[PDB]
Amino acid sequence: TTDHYLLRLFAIAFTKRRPNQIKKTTYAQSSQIRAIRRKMVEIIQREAASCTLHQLVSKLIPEVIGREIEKATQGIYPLQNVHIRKVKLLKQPKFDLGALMALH
Amino acid sequence: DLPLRIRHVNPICPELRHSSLKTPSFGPSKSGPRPMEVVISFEASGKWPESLIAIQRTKIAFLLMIGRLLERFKPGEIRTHVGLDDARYETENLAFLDVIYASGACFRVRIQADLEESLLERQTKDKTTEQYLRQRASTQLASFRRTFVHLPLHTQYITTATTRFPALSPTIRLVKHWFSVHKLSNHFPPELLELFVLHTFLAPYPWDVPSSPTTGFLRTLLFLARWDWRTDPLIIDTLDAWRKLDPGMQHTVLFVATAHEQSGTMWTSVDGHPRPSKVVAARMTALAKSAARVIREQGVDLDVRRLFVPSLKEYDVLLYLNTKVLKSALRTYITVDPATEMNGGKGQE
Amino acid sequence: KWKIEPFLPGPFLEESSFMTLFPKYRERYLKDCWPLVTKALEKHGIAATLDIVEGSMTVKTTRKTYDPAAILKARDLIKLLARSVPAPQALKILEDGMACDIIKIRSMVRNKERFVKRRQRLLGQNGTTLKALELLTQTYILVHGNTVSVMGGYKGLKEVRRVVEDTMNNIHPIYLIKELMIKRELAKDPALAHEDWSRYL
Amino acid sequence: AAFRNACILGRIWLQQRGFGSDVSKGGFGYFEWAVLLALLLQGGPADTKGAAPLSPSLSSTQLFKALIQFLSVTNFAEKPCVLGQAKPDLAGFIENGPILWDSARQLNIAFKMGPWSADLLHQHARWTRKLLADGAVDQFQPTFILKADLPTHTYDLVARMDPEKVSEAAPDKVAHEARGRHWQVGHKVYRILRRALSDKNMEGGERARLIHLKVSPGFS
Amino acid sequence: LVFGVARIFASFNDTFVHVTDLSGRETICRVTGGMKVKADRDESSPYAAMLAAQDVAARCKELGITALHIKIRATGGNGTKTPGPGAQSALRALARSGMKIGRIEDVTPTPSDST
RNA sequence: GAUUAAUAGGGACAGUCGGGGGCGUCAGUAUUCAAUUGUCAGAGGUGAAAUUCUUGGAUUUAUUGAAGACUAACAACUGCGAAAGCAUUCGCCAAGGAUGUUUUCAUUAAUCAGGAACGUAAACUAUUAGGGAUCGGACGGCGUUUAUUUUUGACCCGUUCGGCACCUUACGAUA
Repeated sequence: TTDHYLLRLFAIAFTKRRPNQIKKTTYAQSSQIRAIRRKMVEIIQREAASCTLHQLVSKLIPEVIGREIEKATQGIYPLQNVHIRKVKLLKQPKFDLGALMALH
Repeated sequence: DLPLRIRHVNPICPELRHSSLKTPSFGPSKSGPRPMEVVISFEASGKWPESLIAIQRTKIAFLLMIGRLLERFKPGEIRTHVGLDDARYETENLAFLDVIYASGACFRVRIQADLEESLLERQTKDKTTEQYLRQRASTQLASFRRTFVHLPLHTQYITTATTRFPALSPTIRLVKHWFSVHKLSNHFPPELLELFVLHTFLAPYPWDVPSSPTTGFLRTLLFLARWDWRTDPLIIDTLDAWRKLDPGMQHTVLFVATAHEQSGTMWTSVDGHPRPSKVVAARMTALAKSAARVIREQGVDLDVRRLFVPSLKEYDVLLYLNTKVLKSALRTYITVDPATEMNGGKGQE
Repeated sequence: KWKIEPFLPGPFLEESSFMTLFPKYRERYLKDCWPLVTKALEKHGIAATLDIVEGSMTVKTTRKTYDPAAILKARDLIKLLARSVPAPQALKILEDGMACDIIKIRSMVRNKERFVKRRQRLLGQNGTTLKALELLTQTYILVHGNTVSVMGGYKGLKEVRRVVEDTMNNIHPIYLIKELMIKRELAKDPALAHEDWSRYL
Repeated sequence: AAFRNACILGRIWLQQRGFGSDVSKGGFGYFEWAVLLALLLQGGPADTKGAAPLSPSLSSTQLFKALIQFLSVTNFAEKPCVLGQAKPDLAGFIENGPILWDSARQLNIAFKMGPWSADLLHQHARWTRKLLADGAVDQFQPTFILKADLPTHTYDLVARMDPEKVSEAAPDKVAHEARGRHWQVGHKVYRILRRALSDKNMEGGERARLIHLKVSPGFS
Repeated sequence: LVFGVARIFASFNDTFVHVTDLSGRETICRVTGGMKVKADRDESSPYAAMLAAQDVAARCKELGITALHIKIRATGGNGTKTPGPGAQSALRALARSGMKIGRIEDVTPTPSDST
């Protein structure tokens, strides 16, 4: 983030079974999976690199990221549900009571 | 809950980065920095249109439905409205959700989408047959690039720096008040001013980090008095084409570059300062040289009010204005406390 | 010391709820075996809904649920109903002394044809070794693809765990059934109640 | 070979630093830089090794930056008051007591050094060590100017100590005359202002309201 | 209602009724299963879990928290991933003696690949 | 002076396809070991026990760090490789399959003596004639969803090659 917090985002995304279909397996091809994962990492990088941590949590709460991944991956293969399953803060290099009290 | 899920809400304010000239109190709708600009990004969609007026009317449609939910719900002590903008020229369709909280905080709300920058690049690219629109189209694209895109990372970096540098906030307030009494802040954008005061805190050589607001203010005025802007650009830690194409500096005087902004032009040349010998910029370096000269010749005493009284010399026409105000206006509803007419200004009257 | 009494008599503040997801071939069978499930879960106090559109079984604790372990019973019940245990057995987990277990056996054999041979060796000729294991261990064993789903008392869960690992590790289940029959014969008389029984197996 | 040019750079360093050989400014001047360069060329680390960027065949850049680094970390600016001392050839770091010492002549060189100017020399040395370790921005022309001694909170004090029994709160007696060489009032206001401005947290973390202090006797 | 977090480690050999604060750091009161039963055979039994849950609920009602969030686990590395009888019996006795239950979760260590 | 261009070959190009291979890299838990706290009487095994660890605090609770291993669920009446075998992401390196082409030399080929490269177990056992599935191309299209409208992809359908496997029938057989 812009406040120099490094963090890992783990996103999960299940494939959409299209209504009015007859075939039982909704398998995406492997190249299609690689394209989906490329668009997923592109979306989460482009929409998590610009904001601070408080705006990132405010976007994580109503799941705007998974909604935009669902909206932008449906030209490659439609996805049943995209969630971000883990956020892990690795290093926080600052202790600042100014922003930490501007939160509270 | 919306048809398009929220993704990012980033206020871009000097009230976030602790550099509004007046520190906020509850209420003051008169005040300049009171409507607090906030950029907002939705999730990605392909259903935004492909023209400027249409995308902006879709934007105010989303602002209208946000304001409709806000006026419906039980926090409706919050009041809101939608209002136009002119600061981006030629985009007459820019509107905001301006929202007042019960504790008097006013917030300017604007939506960002992914196709605006590409559309303004389209406007820079097209109309090639006219052959004179590209410079002012670049001005509009980079004014957008100021107010919408770079201000988020800007307030993030100044917010993460202002805790480690604590006198920086009254120092930018004092240098900005000096620019206010010397009539320079209307052509000078504020981000250039915050970077200008920020050089003395983050590149403090050969002095210490300023542990006093007056120390930081004096270091800013002497760095301006010793800054020869011809040969020296200001590179801060929070080029070789422009002095070739502009050797007399008729277009740009200040070059303030960062790892944020590596072009050095976004807060100086984009605004379009008039810059010959007899204008705002050379007048600014002349006032700072006069400040350093007075603080050399007479010292530091109660006659430091010469730095805060303007000279009003070397101006062609001078026009004095008075506005239809009562006594103690505007100050008492700005929340600033001069003017002893407002009795009890030392208390919560 | 081991018997468990049925619950005689609001113990839930946050209204708990669980979900599991099933495919379509199970959606048919669940759609026409569901009223038994929701009847017994209404007798336990937990609302159970089925969603053929998304393919999801949900349980949720109502206002008048009093047994707090009932939500764990219901979560295991919908797990087994998703994993295609038949419906009276999945409802038989709702008794007090029963518990289920899933044994992942695909990690135990590197080869494929050897794994198929050893799984069919676990299943036996005409299912006779499997129902012999079910009799000797008082369990319900379902050799389910790459896993093995067992139900019953906790003692039987432990013995079928040992037998399934030893069957995958090339010890024969007929040998293990002979071992269990010897252990049953030795535990019948308590004259040999505490000795080391390794001198007999 | 480059001893002369290294002393030249040290004199330029000190004349912009405001320090000199005078007793009223700390006594660290050209002579103290020169004897420091001699002691560091003939030793200085804790196991009495000849110091690594201080061999006699090196350039004035290396001699100057190594005197900067040793004044910035080892035992020569703030550590020769509290945590360490030096000895002459073969020169060695000793982790006890304050002096810049010569046992062959029984003279301490830093007798003119107050702890205030010592700590000022250490923040200057640490800053110049960072400046010489900087590899992107050119750093010859920044030479430190001393707003630590002249800030905007420069407090002007007019004190008449006449007569001394009724115009000074502490007695100027025979032992104070034997100890101090007419800078007794200055060292007094130094210790008084440090004890005034020093806090003390419960968890052992020492914090003060100030980092550095200077008392200049104006019009001396 | 002060929510304390009850870790119930229900294995096949012994059950651990453990009560911590919301942090996980400061143990309030724990009673293992085997300290209430004289027999190591019957250490993991519903009677043992009932006695342990009654003692833990008595101590935590003397301290006055009267509300728990319950996290149930078992031996999960190469173990069974199913709780023993201690989980059901301890939760039954725990909410049968006071103790408005909050959020129930089965936090078993599930390996992504163990052996 | 030089045939059919084979319903046999080998090659070229294009979009591709694959849990095929090598090298690096990125993660994920779990286990063990160690440290920091809250501990405060057993813990561990077993059908019961015992050996063992346990007021210098075991097992447990929380947080970090290291090491080695492996890649759950997805995971299949599937995919790839000649075989053993092959499942974390990304990058690089060659190779291979099928399809399509408005691609070339025209018997180059088939089969294996000799030889050459890769390497604790067992234990119940010229068509058949199509159809339903399946995946890899290529083509076609009434249409739903991408799509703010064109791409393009997902779903449905038909044609066509190619391939793992099911059932029926044998076209028969035969030890």
